[PDB]
Amino acid sequence: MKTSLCNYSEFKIYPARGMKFVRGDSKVFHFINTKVESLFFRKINPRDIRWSMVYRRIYKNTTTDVSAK
Amino acid sequence: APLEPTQDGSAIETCPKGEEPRGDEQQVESMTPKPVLQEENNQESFIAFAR
Amino acid sequence: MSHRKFEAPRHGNLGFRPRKRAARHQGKVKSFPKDDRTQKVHLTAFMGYKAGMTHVVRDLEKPGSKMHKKEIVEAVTIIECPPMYIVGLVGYVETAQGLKTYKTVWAQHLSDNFRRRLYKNWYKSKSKKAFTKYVKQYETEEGKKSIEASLQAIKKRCSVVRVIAHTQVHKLKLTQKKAHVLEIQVNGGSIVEKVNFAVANFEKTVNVTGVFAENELIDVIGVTKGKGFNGVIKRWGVRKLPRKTHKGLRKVACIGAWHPSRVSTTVPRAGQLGYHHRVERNKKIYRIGQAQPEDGKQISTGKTEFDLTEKTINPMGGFAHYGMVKHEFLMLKGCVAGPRKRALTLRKSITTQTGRAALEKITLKFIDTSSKFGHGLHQTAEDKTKYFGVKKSRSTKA
Amino acid sequence: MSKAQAVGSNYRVSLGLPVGAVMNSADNSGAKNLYVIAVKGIKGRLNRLPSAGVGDMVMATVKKGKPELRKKVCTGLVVRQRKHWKRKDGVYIYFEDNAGVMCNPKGEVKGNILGPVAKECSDLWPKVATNAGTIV
Amino acid sequence: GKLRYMDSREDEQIRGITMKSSAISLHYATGNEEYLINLIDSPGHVDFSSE
RNA sequence: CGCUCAUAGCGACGCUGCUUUUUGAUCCUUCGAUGUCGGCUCUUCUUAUCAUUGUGAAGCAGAAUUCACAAAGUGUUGGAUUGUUCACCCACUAACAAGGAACGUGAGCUGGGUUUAGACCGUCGUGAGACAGGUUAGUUUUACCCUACUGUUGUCAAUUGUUUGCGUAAUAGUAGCAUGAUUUAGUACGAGAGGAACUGUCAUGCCGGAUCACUGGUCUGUAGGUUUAUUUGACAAAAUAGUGACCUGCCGCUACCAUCCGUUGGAUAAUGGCUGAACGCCUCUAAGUCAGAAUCCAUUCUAGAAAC
RNA sequence: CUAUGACUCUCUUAAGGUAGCCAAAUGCCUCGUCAUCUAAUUAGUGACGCGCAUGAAUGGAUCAAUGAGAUUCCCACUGUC
RNA sequence: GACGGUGGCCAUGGAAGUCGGUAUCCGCUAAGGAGUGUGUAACAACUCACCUGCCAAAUGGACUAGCCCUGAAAAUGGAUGA
Repeated sequence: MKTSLCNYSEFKIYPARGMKFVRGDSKVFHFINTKVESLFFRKINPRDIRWSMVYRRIYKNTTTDVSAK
Repeated sequence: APLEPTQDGSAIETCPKGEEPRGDEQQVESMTPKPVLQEENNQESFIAFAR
Repeated sequence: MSHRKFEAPRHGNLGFRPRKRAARHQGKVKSFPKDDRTQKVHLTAFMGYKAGMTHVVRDLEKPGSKMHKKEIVEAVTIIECPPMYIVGLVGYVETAQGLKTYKTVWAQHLSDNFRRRLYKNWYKSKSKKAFTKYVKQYETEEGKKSIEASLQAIKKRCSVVRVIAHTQVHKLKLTQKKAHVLEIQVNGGSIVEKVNFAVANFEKTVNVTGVFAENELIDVIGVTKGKGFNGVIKRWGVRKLPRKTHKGLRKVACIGAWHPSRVSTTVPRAGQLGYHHRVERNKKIYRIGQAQPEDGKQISTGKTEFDLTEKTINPMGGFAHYGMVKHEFLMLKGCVAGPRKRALTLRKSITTQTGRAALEKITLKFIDTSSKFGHGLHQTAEDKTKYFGVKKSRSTKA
Repeated sequence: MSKAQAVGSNYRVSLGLPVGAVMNSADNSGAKNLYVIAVKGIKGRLNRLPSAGVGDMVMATVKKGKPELRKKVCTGLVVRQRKHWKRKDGVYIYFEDNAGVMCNPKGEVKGNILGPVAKECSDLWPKVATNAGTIV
Repeated sequence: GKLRYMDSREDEQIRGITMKSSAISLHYATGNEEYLINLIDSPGHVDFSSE
């Protein structure tokens, strides 16, 4: 195996575990989580959960930097 | 021609135009050589064997 | 009526038909091979301990296949394999009825196994002074005379002998309040030779390196998981209450016919789910490890590529209920009887076999570290996460 | 029929659905649908569908397509199972939606295979491999 | 080689018909002359006939 | 009949049988009520063996059949139509063989039929009404008892030390079965067309035992978020909505909806011989004995005896 | 008789099934025949109809609207399987 | 050892004892059917019928009926009562 981006996430594949997807267009889509897959199928950057750290930053209490917008 | 036979391989990366990869497998038997000059346009049968 | 199909196998093997709660919470032994090889260093049987499973990629060696060498993930079972101390010998005698334990011959070496075969003597279910030495522990200096006397006897008496072995686990985190004794029938060489070997062993405490190889087919014995009072729909491979309109929860429907006019022994029926022994045969094993403590702690796989950057193999954290590795290990090819506070009495196969992919020596690549929500891939993912931030993720949960 | 697998059978069975599942024809011939009758090699047991191949040959029919191709059974070839699987590898191929093609009883696909084709299928049936530029 | 219809077999050698109607363009520009050989494969028929 | 040729394979006219899986004959048991038929479910059983294995025949060159034996160890399917067995097509397959077991199985099922009350049609009947004539709607009750069985406590009080280790293994049960591709080999075989095997190799079907490294499944982890309505003056943080809904989702349990694992010795059967008489020869047999099945029994595996 | 039986002749019990309609909830034979619908249909539907034993207020024929009505077929949110 | 007239006559290039058919007779001998089969394109060759050598005293058929076997398969395990 080898490390690879999941094509809808900064979180890369641990060369071991996760899923794959082809689609009608014929494309590589490796995945790890089902949440990621769901997100892909929606087409949105993560916005119903704290797990991805995109959300903790923009909420504050972790990443105390940009704060207000 | 339809793009992406391999997935994360060196087929789409090279994209051969009859260079190094396709030079092989042309000595034991030529793969897809167009042996009898096939029908490009539609059939109009005037074939005969004879002497 | 014909049947009318064909198949109806007895859903389930009849071969385990009593399906009780198996007594011995270590893989009880009742079976070993036989030999007279000059190599008598083999003992037959170890006993390790399951503390979870992980997975591994290894390029496989089986030409004739669709690809002769190719990466493939295989699951893999890892077991803490502590030291087998051998507190005594037990001889035997050949006879009509079977064999017999005339009486044991224990040397000295350790006495921790003792305060496990204990705290149960006299009124109020239990006490903490010994009332009995009445089937138990001898002396030390005035013990070896007995051995000398009786060694000669067992030297002569050709019936086979096994070693009174036991693992150490209070040296693991588990703190087992049960006594963890085990026989290991010594094989190969002369009877006399065997007894001498046994005697020698009392002076020492063996480990699994001497018993098995990195590439060696075991027959694991354990106790499966005891899943509770449970139903026939779930205890056997029976198809359920045909409809929603039907009137049962927990049924077969027919249970034996007017036929011989009492119910048959063999008919699918609910009871309790297999907490039996069983003997999973020919687990090839991929590696014996070196023991963690006092260096070897940061060394479970060696070089980068083909063993990869250094690590411990273990699954991280203390676990909300479970165990974490601290000793040498065995990488058995996938699965074993029971869960993770459970004794895998090991023994080499009875009919050791050549075949093909029974012996094929084998090499590895990437190896997992478990739980995805909370952690990632051991040391590398530790680093990256940390870099990303220490407020977000680092990957250590006590 | 046919039969030619493989070497191996490219390992375990997986399906998108057994008997009574539509998958697209993915074929230049004017079959527009493929509906399963049953699958070849399924010996089967008491109450169990004859279940879809991973890349294996099936008794099928043109339910909605050309009327000439409509009715009359047809040996086919499954190409992509919506419902997923692990391979001897540690990957989980999974697809948009089920698909196959109508074929000859020596396995051969008629025109050219549309879209993506799992490599196992290709391995199984050399004609399939020949007649496509997507084998993923 | 072995293009434009010509199926070689050991069965035939052993003893086997496997008849076929084919032709390969086999001219030779050897030396200073032409040689109209041409691989005639007449299938014929196993019994006596007009065929 | 079968070119030839009674018995390879059939076998007229005729005779002897078995069988209780057809239905009748019967009315011995039950009318102070055995719950009628079918289908689902499930065990076990019989062989009259469909496949399988080992064999013997052929009108057996090969493949393909056909016939015989041993043999019930293991397998014997998915549908369409019908109340339905029976039936009747499609479809795979190694084969889709026959049956039994109160016409196995209604305190296991639905009730599709049949068997009541309501009705409809037809026919019959002056009519009340009849119809193995159709049609349509028409409560499937009770186990808390005895046993048998599943699993579990308890006892083992003469399983002998006020008691407890580690063992033994009698007895019982027992499991793996089968296919495909490939090699063999386009070789043998065969005029040709076609077209094999012993062995090896890699996989699958079903089955059996585990497991959860992976993935999928689920959620009272009410673990986090999103949102509705409401309430707590607002913000906030909470509640009610009997888990408010929704998206994620851990541990856990689990899916040929994932993974790993299921051996080898003797004893025989048919059958093929060997020496070899009865019967100077001759004969697989009488004495004697060689090979030899999915068989038998052990090995391995589950339980562990008022057994040690 | 080329014939479905228009038409004639006769017999009883007076008349002798007209228009319609149908293997219909009415048809035993019967899974009727032909046709379609299906991969496959004793199911349905169109047609045929010397109709066991249809049929004109015993009411015949059709049909919009309606129906916890009976049957089928297709799409129909796939734990019935 | 198992000969001759002789390839008897037919059919038939040929089928000579023997695809197949018919008549089926005699010579010489202890002994040999115009021939039981195998075989040969067909002849032959072998084998039989038929005769003698040796071994050295019993042998051959055909039925009859006593026990045993074959026939002789069905369904929970299994009954000369054990």
